[PDB]
Amino acid sequence: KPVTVKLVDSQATMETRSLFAFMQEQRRHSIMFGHQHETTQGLTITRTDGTQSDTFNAVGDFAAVYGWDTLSIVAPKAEGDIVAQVKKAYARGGIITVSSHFDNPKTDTQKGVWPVGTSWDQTPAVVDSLPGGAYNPVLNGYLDQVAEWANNLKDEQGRLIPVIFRLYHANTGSWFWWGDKQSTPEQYKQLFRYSVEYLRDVKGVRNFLYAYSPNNFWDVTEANYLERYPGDEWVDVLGFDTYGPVADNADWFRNVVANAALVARMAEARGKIPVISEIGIRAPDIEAGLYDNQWYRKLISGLKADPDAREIAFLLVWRNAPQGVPGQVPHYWVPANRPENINNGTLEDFQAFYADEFTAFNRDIEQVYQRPTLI
Ligand SMILES: *[C@H]1O[C@H](CO)[C@@H](O[C@@H]2O[C@H](CO)[C@@H](O[C@@H]3O[C@H](CO)[C@@H](O)[C@H](O)[C@@H]3O)[C@H](O)[C@@H]2O)[C@H](O)[C@@H]1F
Ligand SMILES: O=[N+]([O-])c1cccc([N+](=O)[O-])c1
Ligand code: NA
Ligand SMILES: [Zn+2]
Ligand SMILES: [Zn+2]
Repeated sequence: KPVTVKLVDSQATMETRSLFAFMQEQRRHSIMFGHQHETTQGLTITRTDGTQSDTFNAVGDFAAVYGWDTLSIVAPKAEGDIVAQVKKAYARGGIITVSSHFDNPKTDTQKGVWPVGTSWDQTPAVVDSLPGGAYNPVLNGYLDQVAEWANNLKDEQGRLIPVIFRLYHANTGSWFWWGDKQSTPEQYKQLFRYSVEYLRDVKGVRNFLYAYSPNNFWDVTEANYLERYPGDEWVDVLGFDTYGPVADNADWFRNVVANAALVARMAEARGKIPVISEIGIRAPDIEAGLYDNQWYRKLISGLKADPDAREIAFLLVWRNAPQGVPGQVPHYWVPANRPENINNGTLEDFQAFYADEFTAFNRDIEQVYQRPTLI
């Protein structure tokens, strides 16, 4: 039965429209599991060619949603090319999302002492990157590369692969150059809209859904979410990002459910897809060797009990760094099939999350891209 869909890109491909329609239906029957660098980074994988994952080694299926970043698209591509791995995910019927950790357009020639020139260079660069600003050509260069990548991202039949493109995330904090100390709300909205327009209208991208993803709010109100929201004409997917404590985390879990309930209600009202774009125990706690061996069970229990929060399409957790990060210390979110996670109880926790009938992994999602739609 054909369903009516209103996307940011009114000329989006049939498969991109189908992805939107798929999640609109699926989200009231399950929550899909997502994982950043699902088949490109893992503690237990022996090849990074797109055929293995820590998730698969833990539970016997891949994540449903595969996350990557513009760090694998825009020069200098610090995280490496991902075209092959995206194609393998798509061939398996998976869903692809890409976040944007864009370099700082005002300071990217100055790289040398981290974090200078990167997303984490807090030098405000929104005003100077919009048209009229001195560094607008630098931002355009990044968007040119994103567009070239998208416009050539084709399956084995030569049809474009849809991607959920999550732009300028975590914008209600100030650790990125597009954040809340770096821009007024209007300036941030202009950056988001300019960038979507550039991709869609100037460069002709037809295979994106656009996602907005602020941090979780502690005062959970529609008005707060709306302050930097780019608008219904500019966003397909309403998300948020949240990282919490490894211990004494009941209040934080209640806050996860509240923010999810808010985006779910807003999304129904506005014809959007609600998601949790990024969720995890905070990296510093994981890096200290700490664990919560009930974390995944608490997550799915809390979300599915709430009549609104359960309606999110997916939740995504961050990357499983194969050798950790420089203290080397651990930096991973999917419990791996290895002695450490067997002994501390985290692998059992994740297997229980997988077993839960409301979670959806890659074999649980079918005919994502062949659903008929009208505009
Ligand atoms: C949401 O929050 C996450 C948890 O705080 C953040 O994770 C970070 O992600 C970035 C991007 O993947 C990682 O940084 C990269 O690391 C690469 C390998 O070291 C390097 O090539 C890149 O240039 C970049 O530094 C980082 O270690 C961490 O995992 C993230 O912000 C996410 F959106
Ligand atoms: O800087 N980050 O990339 C980042 C990511 C996730 C969370 C937080 N945080 O809470 O400050 C920061
Ligand atoms: Na759901
Ligand atoms: Zn239904
Ligand atoms: Zn994010």
